[PDB]
Amino acid sequence: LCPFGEVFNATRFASVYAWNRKRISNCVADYSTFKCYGVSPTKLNDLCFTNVYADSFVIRGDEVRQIAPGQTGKIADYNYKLPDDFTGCVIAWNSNNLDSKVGGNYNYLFRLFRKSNLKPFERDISTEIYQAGSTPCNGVEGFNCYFPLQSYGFQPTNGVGYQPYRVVVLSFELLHAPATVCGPH
Amino acid sequence: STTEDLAKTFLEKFNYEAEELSYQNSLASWNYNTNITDENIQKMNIAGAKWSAFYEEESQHAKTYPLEEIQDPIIKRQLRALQQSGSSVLSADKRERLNTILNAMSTIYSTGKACNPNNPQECLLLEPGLDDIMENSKDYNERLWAWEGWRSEVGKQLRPLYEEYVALKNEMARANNYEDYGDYWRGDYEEEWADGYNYSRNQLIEDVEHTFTQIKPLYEHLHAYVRAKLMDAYPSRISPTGCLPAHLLGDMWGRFWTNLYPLMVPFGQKPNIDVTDAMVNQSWDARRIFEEAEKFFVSVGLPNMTEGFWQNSMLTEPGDNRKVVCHPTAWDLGKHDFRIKMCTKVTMDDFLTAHHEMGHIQYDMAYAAQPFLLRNGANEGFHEAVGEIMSLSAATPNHLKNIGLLPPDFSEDSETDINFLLKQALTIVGTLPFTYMLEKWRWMVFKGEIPKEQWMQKWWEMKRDIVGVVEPLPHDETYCDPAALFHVANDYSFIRYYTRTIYQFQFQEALCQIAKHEGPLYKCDISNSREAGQKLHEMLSLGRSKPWTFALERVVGAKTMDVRPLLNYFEPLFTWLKEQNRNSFVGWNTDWSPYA
Ligand SMILES: *[C@@H]1O[C@H](CO)[C@@H](O[C@@H]2O[C@H](CO)[C@@H](O)[C@H](O)[C@H]2NC(C)=O)[C@H](O)[C@H]1NC(C)=O
Ligand SMILES: *[C@@H]1O[C@H](CO[C@@H]2O[C@@H](C)[C@@H](O)[C@@H](O)[C@@H]2O)[C@@H](O)[C@H](O)[C@H]1NC(C)=O
Ligand SMILES: *[C@@H]1O[C@H](CO)[C@@H](O)[C@H](O)[C@H]1NC(C)=O
Ligand SMILES: *[C@@H]1O[C@H](CO)[C@@H](O)[C@H](O)[C@H]1NC(C)=O
Repeated sequence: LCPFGEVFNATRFASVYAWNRKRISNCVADYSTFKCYGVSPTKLNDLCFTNVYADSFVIRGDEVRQIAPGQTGKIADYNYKLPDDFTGCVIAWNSNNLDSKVGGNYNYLFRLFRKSNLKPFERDISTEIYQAGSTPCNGVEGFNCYFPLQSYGFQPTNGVGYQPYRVVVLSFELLHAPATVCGPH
Repeated sequence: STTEDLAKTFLEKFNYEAEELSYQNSLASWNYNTNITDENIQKMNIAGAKWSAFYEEESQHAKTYPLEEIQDPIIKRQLRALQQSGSSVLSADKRERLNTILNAMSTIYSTGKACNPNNPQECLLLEPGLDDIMENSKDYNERLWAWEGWRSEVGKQLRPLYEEYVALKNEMARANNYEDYGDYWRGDYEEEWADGYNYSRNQLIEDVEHTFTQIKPLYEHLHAYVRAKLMDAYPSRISPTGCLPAHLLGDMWGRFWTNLYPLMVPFGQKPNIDVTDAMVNQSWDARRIFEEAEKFFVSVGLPNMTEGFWQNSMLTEPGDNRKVVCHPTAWDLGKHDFRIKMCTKVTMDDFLTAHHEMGHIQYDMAYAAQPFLLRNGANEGFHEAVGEIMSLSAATPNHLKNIGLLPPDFSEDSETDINFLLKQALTIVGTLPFTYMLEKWRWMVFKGEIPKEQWMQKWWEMKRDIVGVVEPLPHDETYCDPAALFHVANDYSFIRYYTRTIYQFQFQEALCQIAKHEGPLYKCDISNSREAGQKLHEMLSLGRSKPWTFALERVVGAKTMDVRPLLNYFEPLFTWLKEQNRNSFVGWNTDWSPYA
């Protein structure tokens, strides 16, 4: 009953800086890396949760290491942070056949500069010119002033760490509200 | 907020754009070398011009973060490379004039031809035509027209050009605070680093010269031995205490004595080890060779080739419509995209080449995590040295046993070893005096030590004195013979060929120690010594991030160029030559001339 297909098998994923969130509510869920932190995946079909959040974006193979609690990097510092007490799973897979192309595909962006690090589960989609120096930009790139977003550039020939990876981050929520997501029991 | 902050973030953004534009250049260039079409030449030019435009533009921006103000030496080495400058500091007229000159020279070298004074319609390019004469002829007079003709036709053209080329390069070099063009070039070995990993531009002269005097004995006895045999080759043409006629030396310059071998083979009835026929009988194909080269590297603990390396490489001449460039090369296109292009044949020679070229790829993989500007060998000499170490161990009979190209009961024949070490010296030590003498001449010309009116005079004084080689015909200042060699006419430093040779045996001696090898230094096979590969990798992965002096120390234990390992490698031949020369002269006159 749960719409996991339209988040996993989605045709276009979002850019990590503008990462997507899908609330999963009131259904049954029937569940390359797959890394869980607060919970045993083998016991997932047995459990019950009030809500399940499914976060998705694309990322470099290099950077799949950063979607984990207590990590630092351009991706964890400036695009998608998980809290030190994260309770959920990070599913990642290689999407070279899908998200790269012979001329280069440049529709995937990540934020390269920011004046401070994101709080956990914060999202920032602002595109304000980043003033690295004392003298202010005036919307004008260059002279110690930078467009905050940076394009990826996935070609099929890149090495693995430069290739595109699709990520899904499942958070599991237990409130005193009635649980509404389960498997067999 | 500090200037190192600005530099770090400027470089952070440059790294992304640079990695991308440079990857497009690598890809377009690769597309050409594996599919020569006029369309592809266009895409190659268009992309390469975009990359160099981007780089010079960004090199000016990098200059707004003064090096003095940066502390972190990894940022500092990045900026030094980006803001390294030349030729832009000239006027726009002289900058344009310089490029007109470098371009004139480079194309009259690849298109000038020289005609046989007895068959006027036989006019031969260097590139297929004179080269075939200088590498395969045994006729004194045939070799002489070719040698002299190319230096009177193509050489004399370059003389006024080379003259003006020297003036402009020196103006450029002093405009960038160097002493002369040479001092500029020796900057490629400079290092600005604390606690004695520094290395001054003048030390390169000091070290090249000091290492060279240690070479002179081995070179003297190699020289005496070939002079003896060549006397037999060309009777009544060569003095027994004299120098060597330059046109008899095996290529167009005497850069490599290697084609002289079949005239001077020490033990004629022990034919050199050739595992070609073994390979053909075991039905090996090109894929098998490269798999085997991959196996060799895993055995010392290095990685497998990436999965992309196997999809994207071009390991054979495509044999369909396509036209390609067959010269073996090992590409680091960027973005962990590693490939080899090679027109592999099932031969023992191409077997070793695949090892040599896969060694380049191992170096490239090893430093791929360094910042973009630091992804190179520790200096200009390191990459080939590393490549050649691999070719050495894979040629040994021991390794050839363990992979079953040599029967298990095979026994090495010490006479066959002397044959192999001679052919090795004809190439390796033969070129060292040639190389040192060339760059010394070039370096002196740039310093102003040799006037224009003595250019060719001091050239041959140095050919006679240092190389033991004498010009067969008299050349006045109308000639420009040093430019009749590619690297001079195409404005490339030449000293790397000397330093990388000395580095190579420093690396091999250090690794065979670690591999607890038994006998003499040849016959060593670092195969299956993960300790040795790991010491290698600890330096390979440095890139240019540490000074090369530190990088050399990481493998061998000293921060210095050292030629004793090269001498050690050749010690067996060295003592054999000595005994071979009991009744030969050793050294040379410098007064004898074929024409005198
Ligand atoms: C290098 O690659 C080879 C194969 O390409 C690895 O050898 C194994 O080969 C068999 C069949 O040839 C495969 O089924 C295995 O999956 C391969 N892997 C392993 C780990 O055995 C070889 O191991 C690779 N070496 C390294 C260090 O990864
Ligand atoms: C390395 O440096 C030694 C010390 O010389 C002083 O420090 C260097 C960094 C220079 O700036 C110099 O002007 C100073 O007087 C030298 O004595 C030594 O020869 C150097 N070694 C090499 C290989 O260059
Ligand atoms: C869609 O998602 C499920 C997850 O279990 C998977 O088994 C399936 O193969 C995916 N793709 C398609 C094309 O159905
Ligand atoms: C080679 O070049 C032509 C045109 O330049 C192109 O059509 C072709 O696809 C290229 N590649 C191969 C593998 O032939």
